[PDB]
Amino acid sequence: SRKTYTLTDYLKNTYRLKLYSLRWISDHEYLYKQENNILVFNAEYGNSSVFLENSTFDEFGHSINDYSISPDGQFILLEYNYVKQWRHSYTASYDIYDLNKRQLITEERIPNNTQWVTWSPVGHKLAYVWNNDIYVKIEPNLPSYRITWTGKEDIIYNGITDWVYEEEVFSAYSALWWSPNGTFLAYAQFNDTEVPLIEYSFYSDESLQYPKTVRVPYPKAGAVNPTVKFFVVNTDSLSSVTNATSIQITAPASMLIGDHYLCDVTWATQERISLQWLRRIQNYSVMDICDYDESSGRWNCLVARQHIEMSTTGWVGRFRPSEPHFTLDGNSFYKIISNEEGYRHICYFQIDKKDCTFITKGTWEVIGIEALTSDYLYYISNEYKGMPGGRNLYKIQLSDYTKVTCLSCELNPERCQYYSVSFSKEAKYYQLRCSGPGLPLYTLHSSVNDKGLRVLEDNSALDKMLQNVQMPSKKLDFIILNETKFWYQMILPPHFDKSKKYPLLLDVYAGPCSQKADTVFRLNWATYLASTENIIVASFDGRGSGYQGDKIMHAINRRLGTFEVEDQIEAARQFSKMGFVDNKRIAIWGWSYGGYVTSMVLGSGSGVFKCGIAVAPVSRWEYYDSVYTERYMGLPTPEDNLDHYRNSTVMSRAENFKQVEYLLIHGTADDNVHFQQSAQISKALVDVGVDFQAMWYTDEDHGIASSTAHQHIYTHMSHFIKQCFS
Amino acid sequence: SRKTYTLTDYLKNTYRLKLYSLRWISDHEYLYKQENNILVFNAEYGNSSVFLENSTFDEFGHSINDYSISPDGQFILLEYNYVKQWRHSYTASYDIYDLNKRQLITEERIPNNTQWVTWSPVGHKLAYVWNNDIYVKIEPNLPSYRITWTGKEDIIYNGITDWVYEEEVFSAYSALWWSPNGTFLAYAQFNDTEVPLIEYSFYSDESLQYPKTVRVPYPKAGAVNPTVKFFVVNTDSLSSVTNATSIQITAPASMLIGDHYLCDVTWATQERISLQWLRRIQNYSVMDICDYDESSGRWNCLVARQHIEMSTTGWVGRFRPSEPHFTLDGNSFYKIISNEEGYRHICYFQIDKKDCTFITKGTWEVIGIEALTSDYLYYISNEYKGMPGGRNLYKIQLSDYTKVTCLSCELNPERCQYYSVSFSKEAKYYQLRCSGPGLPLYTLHSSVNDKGLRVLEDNSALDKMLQNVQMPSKKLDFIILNETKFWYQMILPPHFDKSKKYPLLLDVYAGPCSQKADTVFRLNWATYLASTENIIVASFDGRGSGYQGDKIMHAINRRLGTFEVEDQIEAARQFSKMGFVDNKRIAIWGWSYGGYVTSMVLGSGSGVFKCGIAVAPVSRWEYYDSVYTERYMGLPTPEDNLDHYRNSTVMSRAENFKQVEYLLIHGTADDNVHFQQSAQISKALVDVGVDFQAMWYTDEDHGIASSTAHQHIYTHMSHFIKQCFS
Ligand SMILES: *C(N)[C@@H]1CCCN1C(=O)[C@@H]1CC[C@H](COc2ccc(C(=O)O)cc2C(C)(C)C)N1
Repeated sequence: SRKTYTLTDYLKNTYRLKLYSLRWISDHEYLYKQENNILVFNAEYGNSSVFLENSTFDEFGHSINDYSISPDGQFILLEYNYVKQWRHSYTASYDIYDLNKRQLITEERIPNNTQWVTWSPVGHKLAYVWNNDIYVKIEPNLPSYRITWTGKEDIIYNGITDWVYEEEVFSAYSALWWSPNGTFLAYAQFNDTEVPLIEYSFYSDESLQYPKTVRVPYPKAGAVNPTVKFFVVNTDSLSSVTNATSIQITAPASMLIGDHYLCDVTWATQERISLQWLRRIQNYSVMDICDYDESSGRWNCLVARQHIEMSTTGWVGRFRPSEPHFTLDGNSFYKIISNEEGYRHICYFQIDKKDCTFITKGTWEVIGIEALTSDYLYYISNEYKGMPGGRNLYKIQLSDYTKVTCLSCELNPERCQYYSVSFSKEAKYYQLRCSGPGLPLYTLHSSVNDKGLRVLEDNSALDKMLQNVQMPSKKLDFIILNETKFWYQMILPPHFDKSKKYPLLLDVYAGPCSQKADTVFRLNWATYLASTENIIVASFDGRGSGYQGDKIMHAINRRLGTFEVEDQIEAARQFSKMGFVDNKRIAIWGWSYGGYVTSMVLGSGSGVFKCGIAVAPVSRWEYYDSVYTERYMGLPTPEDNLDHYRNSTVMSRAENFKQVEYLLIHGTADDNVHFQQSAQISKALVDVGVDFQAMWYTDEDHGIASSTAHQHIYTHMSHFIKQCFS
Repeated sequence: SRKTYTLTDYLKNTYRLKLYSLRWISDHEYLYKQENNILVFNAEYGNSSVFLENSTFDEFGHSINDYSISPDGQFILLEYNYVKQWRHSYTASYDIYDLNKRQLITEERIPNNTQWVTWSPVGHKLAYVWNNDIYVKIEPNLPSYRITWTGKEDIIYNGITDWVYEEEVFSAYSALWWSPNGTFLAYAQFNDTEVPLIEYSFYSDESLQYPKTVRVPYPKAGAVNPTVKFFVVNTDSLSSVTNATSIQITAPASMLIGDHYLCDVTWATQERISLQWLRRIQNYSVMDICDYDESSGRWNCLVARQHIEMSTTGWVGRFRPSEPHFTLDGNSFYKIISNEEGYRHICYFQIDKKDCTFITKGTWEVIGIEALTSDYLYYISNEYKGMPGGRNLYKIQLSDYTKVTCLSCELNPERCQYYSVSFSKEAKYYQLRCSGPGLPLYTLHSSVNDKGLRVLEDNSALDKMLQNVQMPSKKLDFIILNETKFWYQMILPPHFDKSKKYPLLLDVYAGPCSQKADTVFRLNWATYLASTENIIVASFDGRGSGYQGDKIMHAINRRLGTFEVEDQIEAARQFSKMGFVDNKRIAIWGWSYGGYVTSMVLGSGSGVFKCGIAVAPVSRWEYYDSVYTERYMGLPTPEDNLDHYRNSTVMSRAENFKQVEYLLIHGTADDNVHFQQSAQISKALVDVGVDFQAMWYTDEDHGIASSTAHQHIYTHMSHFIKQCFS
């Protein structure tokens, strides 16, 4: 009877998930965007009022892609002429609209091609980066004060991250941090002078006669890394007749002895800032807590307030050392660190005490600290039901660590096992966001008694829609391997009949600290495969996976391309013996790290898989960036880990591809996993006489996300899967 | 019964064609190489003697890939450390071995990375190019005289051609011409200073961490072209204390007025040299005949000895103006030029007479002038049987143009209809080389009475081998289109049964002045398709084809991508109505220009073809080099031919690919047809939502000729054809 979730439904997004993206502007109100206008809501009662009409900018002349209201409510930042760069970076044009006089500020406007803009935390001050230099605007209509003068494209970055810092550490283009009340503006400076450049052709539109060459400072494993410097400027000291003086915060000496990185910056108070550094060998990290010296104007980082965080089993943090959450006075803070038992939990520190006290414990982990009041600490964890793939909001009484309360567990057990949260300014209210296993559910609550105020969005519309279609179900469970249990998931075709034998597709990523087996509800390609082609799509989290402790996560330390791929093969081997799996039709595919694993698997010689697809795969670790690779592989030198760097390439397994059908895909403008990686794979396959299918995507990057390329790759991959199974 | 010509037989070359490559060292003897040693033969009797034993260089230390014996027989040039560059260019190392003293010359040796070396025509002088500069060596063991000092990589080329001159005009790296007795050394100089650079990535071996960027001066259609200068130096005036003086030969004034090219250089006598120039608009060409002035030391080119050659229907020459063949005294010459009727024939000129006299005529063409004696002129033509695809050696009495004799026609009518020839120094003897329709046959003759002396090679070995295999046959014939008849050929499966219906593959090239329909015997991929897969492989020569007069060849003037592709579609349409052709299984494929035509055809919307394969295709003429493109397309400017340049792209036809199965293939290091061309095609296909198969070959160039890549592409293409037909 009736329809199924088709490929076209996925590519054309016929069944959409409704969201409820709000933005707290205070401890009592939040702004709520809409395709037309922006409304302001009162958390307590729910009543609203238009903040600015959808018509205020009808004849602005440009297509605005984003707004940013100053903390004052007095101004609105208008963003247009958006030009995407990397995963987070982009340039655009900006105009400021005065809400008090309802006029568009025309004087001393923010230059075009601005790399980054941000209001101060409280008033309406502005800090932005242009041509790699920092500028501060005390008043929207007043001239800008140039803070830095050393900016130089591809060389010196002031206030913005270079390629690797953007992608691997801060996950942001921004490299500036305003102090709590906006008095100080802290920023980092990156020097890429000796960083090697990755070069690749960009064809551009047909009209371009000669292909251009794109080059970007990109440090590959073991190469020269960018250096970093940190500064803090007092925005209340700007003149216009004198150049602003930036106080530098150097060291630590234990870091200066060699290559290192700035990995975190968090203000503690109006005059206290914490900085976290990491050695190139991401084994050891140091936290500095620097206080402003009223009489010297300098920033002192008292050794005594330095906290060392290191690891003997691997690297520090999931992807980097976690951030600290200070108490109002800044004399103490909480932060997630690995247990003595290897599990990440919240540890309570005294800025001057060397040993911290854990306040949570157990065979589970704290995903993140969400909010801190003088009374309670709110955090997300996968403790409930001992399910590593579930997430719940908990709160712990700071005066009695024995009193912990789960705020999300029982709201709707059936429908919700995965939550994210958004607290208001003073944590007076919070919005819970349930993303599965059922349809996304957004609700509002008040912290005084954790009372449920109301449902903001329940996706009732989509719900009525999906009951007219034969949707697939999701099975979350585990299998045991050497005493240890590992979770997996399966998107089961509708009317799943354990009697019948289904072809199985193994959806894999499996990079360090990853999780592909969870309770999240998704509408993707896998949905179509199960619903329309009656294909079972499975995912498994083996050695290397995260949120299950360092014993599992650090198992692939200095040894990438080993256990995580073995466990993948093993999981599929067990699946093929389940009764409803046609072991003669088992495939595997992945993207980026998932492309690497997929290739390593297909070239393992296990014969377990018939065909596989690798999209933008890593082929050899010496080709990927230093910050990521080295974190798990160390340095590619003979004295260090060169041997394993060379033992874990995809091309060395070239010969074994004779037994499988392989589809290799890659964007030619991939700035992240360079086309080079797939170029070497295809060449190793040719040199060995192995036939395979290939597809390049001209000018597409790592996401192969343009509207047309996206539909084309999934369409192309569907034909390949259908053919390999039918 | 028994085997067939398999794909593996083609890729592994199990059935080899024997050759007989000889080299005339005089009018009576020729050298004959062998995998081991070199022998010297006496043409008159056939007796031989070893010239140099296969052991003379056992402990040389290097792998010699080629030898060159000086005209004296006194020295041997040894070539090793061969590093290929473009289609003709390459660098290598050289050593000279003295045959008189049987020693290896160790003093003043030729530098490594030498770009070009050549003995003088008579003695043992040497001229070579290193680091783009010319050097002359009067004696093998004496210091070299540097002739030029302006050489500069990618900028100034002395004695060697730049990229476009190598590929499009001289079909050689060499740009130096010794005078008949070695007294003068003429050379060209190319300046690429403002020539744009094509840039592309070269991945190299896996060990390379960062992909390198190759850039080469390459003028695309309409771009800035390289400039050229011509010089002549007297090698008998070299000192060692003074810099050699090179006399320049400039003009013509009718050429200097704008962009032009040097397209031919031919010495007439010891002191007379002829030069041919061509305007950027390859409509008009001028020939200069310059005499050495004994008392001025200069070279005078007397306007009166200038011969203009232009065309009103198209460009000049088949690919460039033909070369002249002077009479012993140099006061007259013969050269192939287009008729009043449009057919190319030999015209007799008086260096001082404005009008030449044709000595051959008819609805056929002279392919080339092979030899000239004071008595006879020997030439190759396709006159015999009125077959444009056949070739025969003829000789015409210079005293009675009415007396022409075919020297090859009746030697073996059945087996031989395609001949090439090689005369000795004074044309006392000639070697005929039959390449089809039967197995290659090499024979020797004496010019006195054109008597057949003996068979040098008859491929008797391969003959016995091929009778144990089910080989295909070749049908050469024609079809009529608008009064005019056009020839085609078909490789018919063994035991061809006109009753049965066979799938047909259209092998196409069809660039201007091409011929894919001939009587040549070939052992290639097409042989396998017909023998093993029972596929008919056809080729058709329509408008644009050569050797049939300018009315057919110039039909696509300034209009590439029109009639040559239309006729291709039309030829296939007629084939599909022949009775033994399954019109439901007709494919088309080609390489380079053939890739362009194949794409244009598949995107025509004719629906005649089910699938097609394009290898390294041109996609839009603005992306190809100027010298070639402009010769047929003019300049891509609005005032000229920009409109047709834009109407003849493959991407504009993108939408029509929905009806066909397309396989796109290209080498990423193609320096000739840049990967860019296929990158734009694939992108235009993605933007329109058309699915297709693709395959890139990392680091392979236009030939995709490495041992592994070659076998891989044909293997990959075979799977595609088999699937499209079965
Ligand atoms: C493919 N997946 C390639 C090949 C292995 C490493 N690859 C990466 O892309 C790595 C993995 C981690 C990092 C990307 O990190 C992020 C991207 C996006 C966000 C986000 O919040 O949107 C966050 C991250 C972090 C927090 C750094 C994991 N580069």
